[PDB]
Amino acid sequence: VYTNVVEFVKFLETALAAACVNTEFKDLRRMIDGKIQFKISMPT
Amino acid sequence: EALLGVYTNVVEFVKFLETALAAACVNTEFKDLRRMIDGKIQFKISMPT
Repeated sequence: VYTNVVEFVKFLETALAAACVNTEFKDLRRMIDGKIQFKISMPT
Repeated sequence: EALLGVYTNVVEFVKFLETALAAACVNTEFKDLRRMIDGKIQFKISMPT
């Protein structure tokens, strides 16, 4: 009997992950929203 | 829901004296400049033949 096994992949061991900050969040089904409030001051 | 951060710009000031523009100028601190009316510089040019 001759079988194949497909090559498995990891997300964090690909060079795609320079474009993402990666924080594992344990219970995301308990979240409604999230927000980031920027406050840009401006010189004149 | 959640706050994930408060991210704020910081204005780093740029002094005129530490620009490289100021090599094109001569900078003197002058205390009372409202008192002055007029400045004046005199040149004397001799021309030999």
